[PDB]
Amino acid sequence: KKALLALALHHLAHLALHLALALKKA
Repeated sequence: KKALLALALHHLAHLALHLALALKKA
């Protein structure tokens, strides 16, 4: 898969970022 330069860690926290809103936002 074509990937770019980034932090796989934050990446998770990032997914978590929306996952957060997505979960928190009703």
